[PDB]
Amino acid sequence: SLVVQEQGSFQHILRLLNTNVDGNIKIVYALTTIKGVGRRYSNLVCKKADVDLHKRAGELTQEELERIVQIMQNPTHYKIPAWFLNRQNDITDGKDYHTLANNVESKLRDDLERLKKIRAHRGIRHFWGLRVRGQHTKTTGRRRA
Amino acid sequence: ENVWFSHPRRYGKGSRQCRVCSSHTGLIRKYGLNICRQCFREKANDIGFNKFR
Amino acid sequence: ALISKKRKLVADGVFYAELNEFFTRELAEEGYSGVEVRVTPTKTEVIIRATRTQDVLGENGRRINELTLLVQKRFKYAPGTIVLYAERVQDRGLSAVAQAESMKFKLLNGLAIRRAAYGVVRYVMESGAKGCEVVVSGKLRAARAKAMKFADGFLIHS
Amino acid sequence: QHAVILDQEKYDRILKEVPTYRYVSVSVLVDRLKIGGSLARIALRHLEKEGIIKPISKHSKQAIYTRAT
Amino acid sequence: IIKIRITLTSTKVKQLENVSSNIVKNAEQHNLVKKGPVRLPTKVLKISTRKTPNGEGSKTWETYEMRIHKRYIDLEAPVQIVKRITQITIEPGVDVEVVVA
Amino acid sequence: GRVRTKTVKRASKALIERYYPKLTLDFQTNKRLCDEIATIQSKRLRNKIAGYTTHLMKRIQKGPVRG
Amino acid sequence: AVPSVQTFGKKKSATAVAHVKAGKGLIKVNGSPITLVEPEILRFKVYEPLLLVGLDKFSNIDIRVRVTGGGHVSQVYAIRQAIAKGLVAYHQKYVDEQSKNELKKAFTSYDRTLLIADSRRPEPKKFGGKGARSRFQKSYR
Amino acid sequence: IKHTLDIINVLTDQNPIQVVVDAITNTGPREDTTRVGGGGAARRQAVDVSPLRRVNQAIALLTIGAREAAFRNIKTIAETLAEELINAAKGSSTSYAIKKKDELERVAKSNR
Amino acid sequence: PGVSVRDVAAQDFINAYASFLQRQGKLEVPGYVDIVKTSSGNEMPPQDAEGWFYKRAASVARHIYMRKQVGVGKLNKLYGGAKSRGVRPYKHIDASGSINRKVLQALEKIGIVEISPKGGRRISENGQRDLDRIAAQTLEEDE
RNA sequence: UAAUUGCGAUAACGAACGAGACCUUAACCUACUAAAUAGUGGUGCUAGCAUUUGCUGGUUAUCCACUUCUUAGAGGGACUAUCGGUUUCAAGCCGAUGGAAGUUUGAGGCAAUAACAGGUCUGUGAUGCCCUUAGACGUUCUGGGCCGCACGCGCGCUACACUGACGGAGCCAGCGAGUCUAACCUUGGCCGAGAGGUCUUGGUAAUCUUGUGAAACUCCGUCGUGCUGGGGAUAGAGCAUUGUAAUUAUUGCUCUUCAACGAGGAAUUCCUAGUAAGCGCAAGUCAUCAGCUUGCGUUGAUUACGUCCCUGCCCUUUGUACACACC
Ligand SMILES: [Mg+2]
Ligand SMILES: [Mg+2]
Ligand SMILES: [Mg+2]
Ligand SMILES: [Mg+2]
Ligand SMILES: [Mg+2]
Ligand SMILES: [Mg+2]
Ligand SMILES: [Mg+2]
Ligand SMILES: [Mg+2]
Ligand SMILES: [Mg+2]
Ligand SMILES: [Mg+2]
Ligand SMILES: [Mg+2]
Ligand SMILES: [Mg+2]
Ligand SMILES: [Mg+2]
Ligand SMILES: [Mg+2]
Ligand SMILES: [Mg+2]
Ligand SMILES: [Mg+2]
Ligand SMILES: [Mg+2]
Ligand SMILES: [Mg+2]
Ligand SMILES: [Mg+2]
Ligand SMILES: [Zn+2]
Repeated sequence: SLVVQEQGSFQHILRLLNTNVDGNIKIVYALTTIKGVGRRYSNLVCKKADVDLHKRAGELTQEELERIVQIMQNPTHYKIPAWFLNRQNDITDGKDYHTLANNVESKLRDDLERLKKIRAHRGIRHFWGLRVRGQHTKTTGRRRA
Repeated sequence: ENVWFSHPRRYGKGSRQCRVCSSHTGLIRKYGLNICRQCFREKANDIGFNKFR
Repeated sequence: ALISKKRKLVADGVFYAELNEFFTRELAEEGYSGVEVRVTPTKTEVIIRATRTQDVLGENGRRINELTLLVQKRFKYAPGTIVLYAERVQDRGLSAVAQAESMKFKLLNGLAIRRAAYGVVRYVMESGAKGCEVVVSGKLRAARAKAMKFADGFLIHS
Repeated sequence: QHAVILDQEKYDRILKEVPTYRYVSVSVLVDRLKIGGSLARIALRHLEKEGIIKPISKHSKQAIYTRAT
Repeated sequence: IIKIRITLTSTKVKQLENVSSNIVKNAEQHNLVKKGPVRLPTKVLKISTRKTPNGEGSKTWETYEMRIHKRYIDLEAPVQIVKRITQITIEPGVDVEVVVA
Repeated sequence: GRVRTKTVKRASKALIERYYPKLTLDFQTNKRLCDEIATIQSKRLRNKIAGYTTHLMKRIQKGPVRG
Repeated sequence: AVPSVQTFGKKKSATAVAHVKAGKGLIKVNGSPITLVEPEILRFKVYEPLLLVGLDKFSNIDIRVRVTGGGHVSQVYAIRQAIAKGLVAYHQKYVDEQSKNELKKAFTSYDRTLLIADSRRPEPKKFGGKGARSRFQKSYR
Repeated sequence: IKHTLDIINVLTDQNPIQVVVDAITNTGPREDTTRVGGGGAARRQAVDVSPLRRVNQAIALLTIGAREAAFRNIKTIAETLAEELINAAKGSSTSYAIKKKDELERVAKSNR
Repeated sequence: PGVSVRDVAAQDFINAYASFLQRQGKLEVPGYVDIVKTSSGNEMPPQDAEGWFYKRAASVARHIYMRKQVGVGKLNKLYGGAKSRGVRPYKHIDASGSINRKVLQALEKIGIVEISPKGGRRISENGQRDLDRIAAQTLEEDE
């Protein structure tokens, strides 16, 4: 009974936050293809923004897409719990963030550089490129390429 | 009563030894035996353990 | 007490093994053969079967009551809840632990391996067993070790 | 890459090639006509809602339909 | 006239069996109701360990078993008869415990 | 396979030697006989004795044997 | 009163205790109808006895089965036995020998032994292998 | 298997067990080829097939064909087994079962 | 002529009781129903968001009818599953005790389950009565 | 014949060890003894619906009765029984019937002589000799290391997907373990997304944890041939637990990052039925840590019922320039 009779307003791959978002896949997994955001946070974002879960990403057009993107940038104001974000109790401010498409790589490099500048053993391992978690490199880690 | 002569051994090996040879390796602690496996093999026939199958 | 029957029975087994080790260590000279824990609530009875029970109650029960005090304080019982008894071991010849003790005595004296072992095996066979064998083994004559097996009679193996 | 929405040309197609064959299934729909599976299942739901196909059996992993008569 | 429970256990089946036969015999010449013994599941104490003293050779394992057999009988007897049962019936290895309730 | 050993063969031969009139042609009766006139200590071994004894009884009725 | 018989059915670990009595003619497992057991395709496996002999011979019998142990296939293959042995035991104890016999002929003509249980038992596992016959892979090098 | 035989009924009105029997009959490999020591090129010699081995190899060919033709596809195991059974019932040089039968027969008539 | 939840099928009855609890609505669900995974052994939240809690309520009510008394530990053990630990083998991990107890006390504040001695929760009078009447309508749903 | 297992032959006769016999376990017992620490049925009290008797339940001081299922102890049962073939017509073998069981019924335990210059003095207050024995190679304390990584191998665990992943519901085991002068297995209630925390409770244990409500499966739904919702390595941030102490993350949980892998070359391992394989659970080491082992159960195929071609083994004959013996 859920056949859709729309003709023209469907669209192919689209743009959202510096990422090529696929247009003929489901909305939650297209948000997953956006970097810095996974399946569970995407599903939560769609349900909380009252966006139609059932179908693809051709319609679910602009105004709901900016509802999506603004609850992505400011999650804490709309009863998204503090532990659901990826970076909480931060470096120098203590306020909870969610890093997105470019900021995730920029800030992982930033805190790696922080630990390199404080001259941690973790920094020494990340500098040599070895396994920084406690792992046995005697037998694994071959063919780094 | 002397200080500087002991370190906390209340958990794990060291705190437990074999009651026949004061060994720390290969203890059997099932049913509170507290004996090493080799000694256990020697004294099993006197303890009461008999192999059947 | 309040101990599970599982752990109580296995602790009784460990108790029996410790008595055996104790009485082998000190009771070697008079030919200790085997102990039995005749457990009775309110004064358990510990029967020692040995060869020279005159040489356990030698001087007016002296060493038997100091062994009683030793086992008492070793196993933390109330005084008078355990007493040792002595038995001559009927059929003393047909006791493998007594034969091993006698051969240990002969080898500590300095008897020849062949002579002492033939004496032991012939003594068992004349005492009335159906088979006997002695497997003394080690550095007997030269440096390299050798096993000498003295088997007389009839022995199953399986 | 397949078509996962109906642009009404796939719709009046599947309306006109429902008598063409006999054994209706998800994979039959996918191979005869380029539908990306989920719309084929939705179309099966719509056609069993108004059945010019009739069902033989309706397990989840596979649905077996043939023509109305 | 007190209703008590007597519970015996051992590892040697035959001496446990003739302990229990003695107990049921004595209760039967001094009947209380009939109270035949109730036989519990045998507890198999399983201890598995390696044969080798060192760590060399084929990996062969061994399983020693202890068998715990445990029975109980209910008696509803006066004082001296409860006593005379509990000191007369006694054999090596079999551990017998009496509880008032 | 089911080859019978020297214990059962020797025993059954002795039984059929010195107990021919009493022993019957049936396995059940013959094993009750073996239980009563032999102090055998194994049940399966007793069944083997009786089975081979029955086999020899049938062969004796068929014809004379050398054993 | 209550002319009832108690039978059992075993597979590998499942015990199905069937109470078979003279009543209106109902057949139930775990307090629920046979038409509601959940092995999905083995609904016919349960019906097998009821069906083979014929509904007629059950039109006067109330059977209730209580089931313990073993996985789902073990559960169903045990009901089969109980609703067939309880059947055979009831026709033994109360009705004609020719009737019980011809039921035995039908059961042994079609049988997956039904009335008798399977002697196959899980053999014990041996050291040196994760399975009962299979051993660990050796290397030589 | 129930779904497969349902698909068999939908594709053709005849009995699905008759379809299975016809498929096994038409894909039993009549002539196999065995191994001979044969110092040098280690030879093979054509040998006929006992009827139970015919039936076993027939069922094995059917199921292996269904497996490999529905490993990574939209089509399910029931559909693939049903179409393989249909084409094996009417050998149309399309079943993997009858293709393996045909290559077995041609290699046997070459190696005899 | 004689109706019980044992006499009605499971899936059907569970769908119909979920639909009834949807039509009534007095369940006072917690605010974090969209957040949860229903177990730490899961990785995705439930798909049918509008009725997963009510289906859980239907299943728990049927469970309380079927058994004598169970608790949140028994419910977590039942509704748990296999946890994917990555390259390591699967294990059984218990379900979400918070939503299990929320649905339990929600059924309490309806009046379907209550506190049973020696610990536990057991089926109520009107709870057994309304589960039996909806078992009826699922029996006579036939046209 | 599985078997120097037997029939027999016979300068050998009579014996012995081993094999077998034996012991344990898994199967059968509506035959015995029993049993609120295992159950079942009825009776009372009580709850729903139908009401017309009924169906599903609950109930410890409601009793009564029983042992089919559950436990055991004592026994019985299979000995290849009967029959038909085949064999000097003997040992036996094959087929069928009956039977719970007809591959020494299945599986183990134990298991000879002679050896290896097999391993182990790091299990042993078992040890000879040598070394050391007081700024000791004794012992103890602090901190590291045993994890260190250009690489090469050996056990494995996840997988490379729709016979599937996920999401709901359905819903079933067996082997076992558990606290006393200690703090174990934990039910139940409450807080918490979760891990976990807190207040109590039961259990020294067929009673309580625990019906260990296990997982694979079953059903209905989302996905859709896309390295994709497969796969979850490598990373970053945070929250907890154990511990005196976690930094080279002990582990657990949450979010994010989402790599190789598209079924694997030469080669090579294991396996004949409830076996392989899949699936989890318990125990061991354990304060914490299983991808390991030892057991257990769940689901349960295919293909042989042979041969000596490869790898070897046993016996006999034969050849030998070998005897540390074909390396
Ligand atoms: Mg296995
Ligand atoms: Mg589940
Ligand atoms: Mg897996
Ligand atoms: Mg009642
Ligand atoms: Mg014959
Ligand atoms: Mg054997
Ligand atoms: Mg040594
Ligand atoms: Mg140190
Ligand atoms: Mg190491
Ligand atoms: Mg290995
Ligand atoms: Mg699933
Ligand atoms: Mg159980
Ligand atoms: Mg995944
Ligand atoms: Mg462990
Ligand atoms: Mg560690
Ligand atoms: Mg290890
Ligand atoms: Mg020559
Ligand atoms: Mg020479
Ligand atoms: Mg050479
Ligand atoms: Zn030791």
